[PDB]
Amino acid sequence: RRYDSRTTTFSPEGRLYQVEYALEAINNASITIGLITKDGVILGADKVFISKLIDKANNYEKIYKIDKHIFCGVAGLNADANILINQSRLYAQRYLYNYNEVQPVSQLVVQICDIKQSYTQYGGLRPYGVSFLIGGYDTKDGYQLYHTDPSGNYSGWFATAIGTNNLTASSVLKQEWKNDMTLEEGLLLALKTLAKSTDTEIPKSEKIELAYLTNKDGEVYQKYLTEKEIEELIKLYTQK
Amino acid sequence: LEYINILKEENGGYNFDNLKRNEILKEKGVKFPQFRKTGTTICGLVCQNAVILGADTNCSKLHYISKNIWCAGAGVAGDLEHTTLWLQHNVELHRLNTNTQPRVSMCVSRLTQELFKYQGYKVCAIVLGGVDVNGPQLYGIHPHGSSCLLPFTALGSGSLNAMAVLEAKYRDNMTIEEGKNLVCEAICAGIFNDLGGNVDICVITKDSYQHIRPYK
Amino acid sequence: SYDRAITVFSPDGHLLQVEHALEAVKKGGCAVAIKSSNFAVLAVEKKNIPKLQNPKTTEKLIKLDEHNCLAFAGLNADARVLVNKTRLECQRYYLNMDEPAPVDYIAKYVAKVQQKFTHRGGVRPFGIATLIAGFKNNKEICIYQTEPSGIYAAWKAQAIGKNAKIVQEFLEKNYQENMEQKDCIFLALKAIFEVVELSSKNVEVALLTEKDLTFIEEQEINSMVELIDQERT
Amino acid sequence: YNGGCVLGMSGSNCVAIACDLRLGANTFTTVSTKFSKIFKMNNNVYVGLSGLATDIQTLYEILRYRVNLYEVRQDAEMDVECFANMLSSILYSNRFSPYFVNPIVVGFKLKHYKVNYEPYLTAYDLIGAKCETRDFVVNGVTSEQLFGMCESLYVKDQDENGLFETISQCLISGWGAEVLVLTPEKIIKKKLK
Amino acid sequence: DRGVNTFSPEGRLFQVEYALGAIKLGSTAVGICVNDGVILASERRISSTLIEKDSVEKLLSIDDHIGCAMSGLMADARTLIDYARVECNHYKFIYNENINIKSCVELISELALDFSNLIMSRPFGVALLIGGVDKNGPCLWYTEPSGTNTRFSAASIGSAQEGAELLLQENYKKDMTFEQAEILALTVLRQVMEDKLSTSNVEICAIKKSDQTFYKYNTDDISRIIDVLPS
Amino acid sequence: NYLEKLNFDFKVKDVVSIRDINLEGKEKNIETFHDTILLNEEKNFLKRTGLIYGSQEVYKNILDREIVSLSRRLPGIKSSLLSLDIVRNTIDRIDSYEYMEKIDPLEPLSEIIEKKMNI
Amino acid sequence: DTLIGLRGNNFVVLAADTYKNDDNTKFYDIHGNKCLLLGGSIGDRLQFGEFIRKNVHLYQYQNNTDMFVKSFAFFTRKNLAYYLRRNPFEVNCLIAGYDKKDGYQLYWCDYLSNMDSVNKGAHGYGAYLVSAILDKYYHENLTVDEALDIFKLCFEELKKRFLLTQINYELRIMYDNKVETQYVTV
Amino acid sequence: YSFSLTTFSPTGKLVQIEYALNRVSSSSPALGIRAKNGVIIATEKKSPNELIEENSIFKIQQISEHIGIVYAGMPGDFRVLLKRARKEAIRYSLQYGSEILVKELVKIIASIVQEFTQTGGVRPFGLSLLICGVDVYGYHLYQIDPSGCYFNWMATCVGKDYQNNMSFLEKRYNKDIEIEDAIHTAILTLKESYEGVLNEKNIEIGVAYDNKPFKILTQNEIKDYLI
Amino acid sequence: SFMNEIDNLINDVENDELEFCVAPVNVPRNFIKYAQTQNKKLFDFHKGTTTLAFKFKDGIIVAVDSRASSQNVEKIIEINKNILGTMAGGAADCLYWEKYLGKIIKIYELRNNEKISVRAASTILSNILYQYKGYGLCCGIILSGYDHTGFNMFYVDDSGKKVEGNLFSCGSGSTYAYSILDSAYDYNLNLDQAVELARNAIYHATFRKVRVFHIHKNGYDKI
Repeated sequence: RRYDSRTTTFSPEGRLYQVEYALEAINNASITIGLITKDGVILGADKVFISKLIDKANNYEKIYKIDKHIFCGVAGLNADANILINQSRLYAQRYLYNYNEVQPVSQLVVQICDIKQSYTQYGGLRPYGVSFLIGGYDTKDGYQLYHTDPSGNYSGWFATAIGTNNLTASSVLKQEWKNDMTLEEGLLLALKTLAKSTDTEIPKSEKIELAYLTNKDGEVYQKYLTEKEIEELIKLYTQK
Repeated sequence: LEYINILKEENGGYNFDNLKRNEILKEKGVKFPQFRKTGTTICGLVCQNAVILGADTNCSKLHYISKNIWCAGAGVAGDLEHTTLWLQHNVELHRLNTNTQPRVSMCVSRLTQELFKYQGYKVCAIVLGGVDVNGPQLYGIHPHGSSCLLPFTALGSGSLNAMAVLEAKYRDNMTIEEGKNLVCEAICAGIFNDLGGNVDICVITKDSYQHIRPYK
Repeated sequence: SYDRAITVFSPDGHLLQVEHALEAVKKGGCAVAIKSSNFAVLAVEKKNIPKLQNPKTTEKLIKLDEHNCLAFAGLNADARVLVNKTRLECQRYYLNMDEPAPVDYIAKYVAKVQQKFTHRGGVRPFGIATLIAGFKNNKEICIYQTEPSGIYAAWKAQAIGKNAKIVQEFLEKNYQENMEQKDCIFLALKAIFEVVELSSKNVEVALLTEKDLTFIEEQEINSMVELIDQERT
Repeated sequence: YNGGCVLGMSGSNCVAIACDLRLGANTFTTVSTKFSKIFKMNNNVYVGLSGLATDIQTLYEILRYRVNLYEVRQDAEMDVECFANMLSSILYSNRFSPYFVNPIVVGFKLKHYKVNYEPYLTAYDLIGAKCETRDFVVNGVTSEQLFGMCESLYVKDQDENGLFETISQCLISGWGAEVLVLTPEKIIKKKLK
Repeated sequence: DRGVNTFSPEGRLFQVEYALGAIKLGSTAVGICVNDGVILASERRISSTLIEKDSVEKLLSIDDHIGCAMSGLMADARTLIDYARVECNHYKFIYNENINIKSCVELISELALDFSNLIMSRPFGVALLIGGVDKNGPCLWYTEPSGTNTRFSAASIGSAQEGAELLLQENYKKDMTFEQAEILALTVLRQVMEDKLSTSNVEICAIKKSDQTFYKYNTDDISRIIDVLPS
Repeated sequence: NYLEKLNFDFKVKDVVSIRDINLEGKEKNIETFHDTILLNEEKNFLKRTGLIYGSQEVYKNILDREIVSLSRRLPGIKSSLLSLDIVRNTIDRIDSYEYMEKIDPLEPLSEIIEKKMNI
Repeated sequence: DTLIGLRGNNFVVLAADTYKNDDNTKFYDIHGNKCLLLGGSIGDRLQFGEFIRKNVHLYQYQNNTDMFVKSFAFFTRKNLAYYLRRNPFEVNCLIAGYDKKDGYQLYWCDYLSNMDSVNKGAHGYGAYLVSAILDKYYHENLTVDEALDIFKLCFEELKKRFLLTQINYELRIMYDNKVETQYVTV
Repeated sequence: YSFSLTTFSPTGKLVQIEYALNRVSSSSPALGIRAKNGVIIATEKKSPNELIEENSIFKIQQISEHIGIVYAGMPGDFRVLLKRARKEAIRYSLQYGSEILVKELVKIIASIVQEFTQTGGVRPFGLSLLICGVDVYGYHLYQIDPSGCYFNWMATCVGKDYQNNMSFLEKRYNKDIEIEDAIHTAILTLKESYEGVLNEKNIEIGVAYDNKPFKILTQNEIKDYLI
Repeated sequence: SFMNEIDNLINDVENDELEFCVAPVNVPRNFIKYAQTQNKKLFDFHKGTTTLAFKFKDGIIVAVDSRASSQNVEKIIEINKNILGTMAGGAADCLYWEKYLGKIIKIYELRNNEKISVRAASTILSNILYQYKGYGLCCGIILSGYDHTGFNMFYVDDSGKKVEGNLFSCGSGSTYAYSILDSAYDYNLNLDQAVELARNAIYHATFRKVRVFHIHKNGYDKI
């Protein structure tokens, strides 16, 4: 009794204490960018330099695939992200198993928010310290992107950022962004805002990773960028 | 006991969704396709410091439990296959955890409990035997779960001829080649007498076994 | 914790946890509701970042069932969870009756649930004060207003959220009986803008009629906010 | 009761599958002349669920769920034997009251050297009785007739056109049929009168 | 700091005393248990003019032959009345005769005191005043959160109940008829109302001996009994 | 006695599930025998232990098993329950309830928390 | 109780024997352009159809969208299978509707939940007789009025073959994003 | 009474697990190199009493036919994690009839470790597992921390003086290296930070070859590679 | 206590009124049926008398004869002040569920301050009757009364039936009553002609002491 942490408890004025500290963890992670384009949905990320001996090939620890038409990216603790992405995969596949259709992204973010709200409200266990950037395509409303948080709130975003230096990324996205933007322009904007947030002029190819979801020929197709195309994109960015 | 309810809820098991639909279908009077009854002649014998099992197929009846434990099944193919996989992997997990040579008695006890838990529903006859620290041991598991350490065993549809030949021409301290000859004298004779395929021979030595699927 | 009284009585006969839920509600966004004749206009304060945020996803004037509708202020995730509970409960009630759910029953159920979270172990209070609007079995428009404490009371024109008292005083001074649709929408817009900056993007007013919840178009909102700006000077 | 008859043929770096199309209830009363029995689980996995239509649909969607979960978790290509033992385990999970289809698994072994393509075929019983044939294999309620032509018309390695001709000529059940010829670099679906 | 069940140095439960501290905050209600019946009244504390004054009622019917008045925390009190009427109609189901008032207040008390493990977590901070008629005449009851239920000739609950109980002690007399009980209750109310005693600012429910029905008085009856008061 | 207890709940028809044909009589068929497949075995084990060794052993075993089982995630995401496997000594064994799987549909997560631990 | 259903280019029509001869326990109008027609016992119909309709209402209201017809058909198939698991009684299912993705469509499902998409579906005691007429006279590019004429001829055939008299039917019609109900007596 | 003892502190950082990392900083070194023809894992096992049976105190254990495991922490958590990892491996084997891929087992163990960090009334684990293996997708070498995060490492060191050991390994590591050169680099890195004289019975070396099963090298083989 | 529970567990030595006991037989749902093979003296329950209920211009007529073992058993229960329930088939089952439905209706009227609809009461009764279908349950009830949506004559049975109409009659010989009623019936009938028709039809039913009640918009009379 005397050792109780008292997680699910309001503050003196209006707030859940642990939920704030969880948000501070979201403010102490690698920056993740999210965009909406006229021919896809771009979601880059910044790789924290753990060491030079990390296997750069096929170790995309920021962006993950939840379903054949849904992906996401994290800006918090990766261990929580693995379990939460696993549960998102389970809900999406169970929806496809029961209803025989591809999961709308709104329902999936509602369900993962229900997970995070259940840990926020029910029981005494600590909340989930990670914020997602779920985005994808569906026939209901075309391309969509969302922003969940440990408090359970969520909302749509044409362009957004989370993590360290999120204010600078949001300021960069506010100025240079257009509705009728091609995929290449969105990728160059992703490079520009990632470089601005990282404070470096030339983005480092090894220190970033990118992905997108094209809907060509009436079929969803996710492509995750590797080192060669990242270098080509950076070279075209510096030359323009 | 609430924790066992939690364990049941979290973990899976045998789902039972379509009992009522099958009850309606069988009561309505339609014939449904039959099971694959892979019950053929199988036998084994305790030779000089090595068990020598026997069976017949292109379904290879000789299944692997451990490097010194093989077995032969007779009954429903799915029950035999899954039970054999379960026993092999249980013994492998025990060997990894305990770090000791596998023992035939542990296999016999596990098979006996598993088959006794299901009284007659699992058509599953196994003639499991092998070499352990206590020498060679051959057993005669039945679908009711009654093991018995016999010097030689013969189960299957054509088990009578094989058992008669083994009872006629069994001797102690037998040579391995003579064991193989007696194994064919049981299995080949039972194939040609009883209402097939190729015979199967595998000597179960304490180490460095060998499998002969094209035996004859 | 599991089986632990999170909320307990204080030395001065007060539930401090329920009190914290009350100022949590007060720190939330505003929302106004008016009733007259056979309809009830409903308005909520909208807060979105221009050029980045999607206004479509941010929805506040949900519909619970065929007739009843619910607005809220405070925690959005708590509101979504209680909305799922209330919608499931409305379908349960409509299964047993084969008749639409009246506003009084679902208001009492919301009050019961919000009381339950203030009286059970391992559950904190719901940090919202929802107000339901809809037609009873008699088919007369009425509005109720719950709180985290579970107290409910029928209202004719009520508001919640930040600076709620100013809007309540304004509505008490200015509200009339048996008003028109345009008059009701104008009063709701003026009431919410008494404590909200005068702009079209910060309101998503909709009118509830027996057919449905009809969301007011952007052009009408633009004309009314320009008219209010002209009338202010 | 919605019965059918599926067929599979191997050859030099190409494998073909075929199935009739007949759904009907009340023993002999047709209600639909076009029902899916061949399902493309993956680029290199095709399942030939034949039997009661409800069990075909249920086992197909269960297998789709599990295979999609494995693919998303693994984030890589899936082996055919993994699907085969998955289907065997799912069939044995209803040891009592099984699923009442007679499945047939057709796939390609990918030996990562770059990659070598090999056939892979196997039959199944009502419980799950995996046998690694690697030649022709036949399954269905009316498989007793089909075993004759399956044994008679076998050639070993064949040209893709020759394999299609052989399986087409060899091929409660009826109402048209379809043939899917699988190759490492193409797939051809065509219906027979 | 401490659990929900921990005795004080004086052998008094802390949570029970805090619950008894909360019942004082509430709306005034008064009842007279005269021989003819019970005249359980209330205040109708109007928060504002915009209150509809139809869904906010303090006097609820536990059963047709039972009346009550709520005080303190209101949602909790509604839960008490709901459980009380549920078990009352359960008693009607098992047993043909209507439930006595005494047994009903025992069900209410064992609802109130179940918060200790002896599910509910904290005590019910409510002070109800149950009253109704049964085969042995009228009966008026009371249940503080501590569970020491006790019957009353006449009682008052809510904020500023000291003046109400003092005046009831100074005016109540035996063999008082039903109209005398009505005017006594209205006089006590008006002498503890902060505002004027208007027709719509009071709620009264009566369970008469002959009728044995929960008749909540309408506007005309309230107006008549207000008019017949003395100077 | 059986068949739950009527309490004038008034919510008999739900929008998540339908009543079974047997309600709660639980007629003895293969699914009923497989339901009580693990409870009976542990009943036999507790019988053996608390008989030969003393009922305090069964008491310690039940409290340890409840304590480790009480340490688990909320309903929703599946819990590993490793400590329960160590205490019950089933980590060495692989059994039918470990492998296989049940896919499971209409209940919101909050209703599951209410049903699991009575809120 | 015979149930009949037809679909083609821009029409869906469903019919059933209302039999009291005003049986409202068969048809259930889902919100949006969707209907569920069921056959069997009255209590089984009133349980299963209500369960499906209230579940679909919960789904559509909790998400602020319209269930697609294919999802509704497969969901009703799954819930029919689960219901037969929990209640061993026969229930026939005739899901039909309209969706923006693939226009109009009809589905045919039995008590075994052997659901499949068809252009002509029949259930009940009179399923054999009506199915022959639907096979004979149905053709592509059919306009709805002649489809109702086929249904009238099927009603006449069922009147002639069996000893029933004064038989009644209720027709539910879907076209042009509109739902219509009629009561034909022959 | 179920509450989480691992609670988010002010300024985040999830402080309780960080204390477990201090135990990982206070443990003996346990490294491993992913070679072009195999994968190697090595460790420094102490001689605290000089009466210990060297065979009995295993640290480099085997889960599957081509999956090894080594750790740096307290031994009981290693034992229970090894037992559950083996149970999950056989669970995959019955589910799918094949050897468990390294990524799936690493994800499962990460989920279990994160579960225990998050679960009410139980402390986190006190070790940093170091998975290695071979499969159809090539060689693999992962590292599950007490926090549960898994990293696809190529050459890593965990224990006392892990920074200097990793720097020394990075100074003399290349992508294209033979199994013998990898073993020699492992021995040199272990001998770099020992604080004494390294000899027989003080280290244990496990290797999984390109096609052979994962074998733990005997004492004679380790002595031969020492020279 | 937990001590006694574990003691009873090891020793192998192991009841509210509203809880329903069931047999430990293999299939309890058919248990009574199996017992009906053994004997029939026990399973000779008091069966209800045929009931005849119908609407007309002013209100509703509900007539029923008295014939069970007994011949003075009341066959109509007061579900509500405006709803009157009938009894047909097994007397115990319909009587008990009518009382329990009345208690549910009383709870609903108390907490939700509004008069319940006849459709709602019929739906509730049909749902609880279907809840115990298959266990063996005989009950024929004709709900009849006023509600804010006019008059209503909902008919419910053990099998979850729920049929709205204007003419209904259930029990033994109900087909004769239906024949006479179809021979003579009109909505715009006088009260005297209506009760005479009801008496004649009931007398026809129990030939091959009648009690009749008139339900009106402000309750029901006893004539």
